[PDB]
Amino acid sequence: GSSKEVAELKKQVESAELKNQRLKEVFQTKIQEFRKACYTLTGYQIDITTENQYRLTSLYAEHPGDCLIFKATGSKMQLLETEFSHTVGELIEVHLRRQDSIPAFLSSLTLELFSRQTVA
Amino acid sequence: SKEVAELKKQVESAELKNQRLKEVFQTKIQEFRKACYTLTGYQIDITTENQYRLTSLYAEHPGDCLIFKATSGSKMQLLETEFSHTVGELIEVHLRRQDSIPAFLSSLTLELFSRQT
Repeated sequence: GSSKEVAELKKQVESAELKNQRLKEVFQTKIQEFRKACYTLTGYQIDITTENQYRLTSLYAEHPGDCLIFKATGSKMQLLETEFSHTVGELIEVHLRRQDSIPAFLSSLTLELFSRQTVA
Repeated sequence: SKEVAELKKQVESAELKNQRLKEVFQTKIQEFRKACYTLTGYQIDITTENQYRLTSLYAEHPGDCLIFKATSGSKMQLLETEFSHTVGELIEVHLRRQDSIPAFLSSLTLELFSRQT
């Protein structure tokens, strides 16, 4: 049959599902806006990995795929090793380990990469 | 009659999900902002008229902040605050001469860190 009630319920379902999709979109948009502002201003694109780590990529990265990974231990972060991080052992020692400051470390790294970016 | 029951169930399930998603999206957005702060040393507030207020982890005085404005946005301009008026040299070196906000904010983070260090 062609129940009017059934047809209207289908429309209620469609509307409810669309509403949830809109909610997801607003969330994604908010995160992306924040990410874009952080990337533009600080020079780091901050992504969330499949394993709930944070993947940082520099605006001035030398090569495709160069990144740092940090994992929360949320107020505290620990660096995980990457191809790229093994190449910046000294910045890590000086700033991340010895000064005990992630911001000093990332700040120093941004300045070093920026310097490398303009070599010619 | 079965179908009526099923669709009703689907409506209720989607509404429940709506309420629960609102909750977890809200907390996640806050967690992301806080992570950016913990890592970069800047707390970013998104404000009206396409502006971003940034506060350093190493700010010396409550209220010290920087305000940036997007021309749309991609291109950012530093607006003036009482605090920006105290870092003229950093502005000159990294914004005027290098045109790099990331170099500016990175250098500022190291300067403020040195002031407590």
